Amino acid sequence: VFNATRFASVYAWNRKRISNCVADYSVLYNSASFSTFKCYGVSPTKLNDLCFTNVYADSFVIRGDEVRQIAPGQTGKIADYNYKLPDDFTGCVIAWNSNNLDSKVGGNYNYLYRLFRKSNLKPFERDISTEIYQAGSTPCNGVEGFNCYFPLQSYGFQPTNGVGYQPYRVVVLSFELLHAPATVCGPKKSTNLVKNKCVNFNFNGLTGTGVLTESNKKFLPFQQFGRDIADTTDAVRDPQTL
Amino acid sequence: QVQLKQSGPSLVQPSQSLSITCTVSGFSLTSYGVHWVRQSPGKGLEWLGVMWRGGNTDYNAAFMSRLSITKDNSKSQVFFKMNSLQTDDTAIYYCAKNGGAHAMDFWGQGTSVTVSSAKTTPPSVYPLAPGSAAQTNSMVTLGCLVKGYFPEPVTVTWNSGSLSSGVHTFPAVLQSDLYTLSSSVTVPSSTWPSETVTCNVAHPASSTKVDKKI
Amino acid sequence: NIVLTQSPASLAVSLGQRATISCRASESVDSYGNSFLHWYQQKPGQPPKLLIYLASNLESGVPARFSGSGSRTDFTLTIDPVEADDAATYYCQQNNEDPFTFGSGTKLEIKRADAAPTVSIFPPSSEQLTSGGASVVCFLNNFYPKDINVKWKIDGSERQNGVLNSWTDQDSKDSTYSMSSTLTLTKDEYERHNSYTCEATHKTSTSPIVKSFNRNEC
Repeated sequence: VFNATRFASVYAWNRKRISNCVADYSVLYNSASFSTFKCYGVSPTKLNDLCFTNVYADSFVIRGDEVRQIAPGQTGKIADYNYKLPDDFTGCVIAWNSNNLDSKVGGNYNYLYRLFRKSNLKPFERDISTEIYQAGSTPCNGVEGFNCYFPLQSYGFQPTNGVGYQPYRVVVLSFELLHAPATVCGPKKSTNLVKNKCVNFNFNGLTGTGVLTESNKKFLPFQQFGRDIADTTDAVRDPQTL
Repeated sequence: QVQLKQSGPSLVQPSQSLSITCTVSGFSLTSYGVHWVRQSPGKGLEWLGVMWRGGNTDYNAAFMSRLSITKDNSKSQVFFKMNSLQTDDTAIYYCAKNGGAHAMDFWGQGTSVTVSSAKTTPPSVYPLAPGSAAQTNSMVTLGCLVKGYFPEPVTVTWNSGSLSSGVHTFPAVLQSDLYTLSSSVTVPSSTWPSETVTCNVAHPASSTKVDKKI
Repeated sequence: NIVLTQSPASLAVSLGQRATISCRASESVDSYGNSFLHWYQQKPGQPPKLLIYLASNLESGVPARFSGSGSRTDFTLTIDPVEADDAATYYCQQNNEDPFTFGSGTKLEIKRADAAPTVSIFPPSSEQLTSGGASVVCFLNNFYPKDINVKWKIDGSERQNGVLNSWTDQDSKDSTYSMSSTLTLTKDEYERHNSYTCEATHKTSTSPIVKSFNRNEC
């Protein structure tokens, strides 16, 4: 998503459903490639030690001064009628500059944003409807005009404008936890394996304390640890080396 | 990316009809509505009408019974049909790109429309040259006065675009069926009679080229 | 008909200050959540452009110095800070009711330091007198403010019949004013007197500017 071709609008975003994988969130904060890296509620270093059920990456492009409006508890036209954030938003909002990638010569006016709607949208709800509602008491009933405002408007993405109007690729990371088992977790940082020493061990399946040494036991390929007659961890299999 | 230039009207007689063609290019005409205004018809900015997104038309109170807007989606051009033209319709027309909440975001170049009973007049080119013993006060100017041309516009240059640093373009003075164009270019003291300077004056409205040396 | 009373007609705001331009409207209000209008800026030598729509958002092509707010009837445009490219007229357009006309126009002028105009006047050459006419133009450039009384004064008698002044507003590049005073006369009027005096009265120069030439300078 960071190296994608081109993002969509702020109301018709391509929600990439992330599942059945692992992702290091602490390496993205120190990657020195993002212009804005600020999470809300949950630290990105704590995301590697926590699992989530479904992860949604809402990718859209806004202007330079609109990065403060993509936050829980803020106002704005894009925050109410385009991308509604909940009051308990525990995700993360990242951004980086894309003025030399998404802009065009003379101005990229393909990105749209909704100005108004009949009602406020739900949090994490995508609406691609283009219904036109009148402003005054006289409806236009189709073709706009005579006090009939168009709900959309073209974004102005020029290569020579100020920093507040440059295109900025913003990917909002949505996190949730339900009764379903989790699919997205963080990668456990591995260390060197030391044998023939009274030290601790912490594998992917079970941890404990004891000296690990080679023997003649052979485990099944779908097992990671074992128990004796007294129900005590007496033998373990290394996850990296078989 | 926004092209809203105009061409076609050069010199119109009163009590006649002519349609102003504003060529729309670079963006979708079927998703926006082209507006129409005038540039300084005696007073300030005046608004004429607004073409819908392929629907009906709206006009002003003083511009409904005489003006009409025709939108052609096939040729990507919006026509501005004018009926019963008088001397009060002498202004520079513009086309505008529609915004979200009925706003006029982007603008065009337009053309100069002049309606008068008098015929066209060739310009009387007279360059403004200093004397042999003329003095100055820390600044030497240079210009060529184009007075008595009809209609607008007139492009004034010096040696096919040699002087470009301190060129000051004066606006056209609206007179009785005439126009006056002044000019002032900051030049060094060795410009006359040392440097051979020739002010070229071109009148594309009447196709008359009268060039006079400094 | 909606009469958009725009006040004031002119302003003198220097650099780094805040300009206040009012705009009064009556109909209509309560579009979807607001009742604001649009703001524009028209230069005397450039077509206009949109500054800020609905007084609460941003628009590309213009810097973020333009903002403002207002009530359901009165509206305020905030130009903060005023740079060297804001010397232009301003308008407000009604969007809630037909006709969607503009205002009267507030001519914002940049309050700069006063300066005296140049002292120059160019007589026509000998080749220009062969056609029969004569074009004497007195040059008065790089001055401030625009309050200047130019009057052609021939030494024989005053002539204010075939004169014409080209009053230009404050340019976008040049912060000072530039006006060209013209004089239309024949060859017999040019060969009448030997010297011709260009008189000008300025706010900074209280003394009348005197600059003459000779008819033999050809």
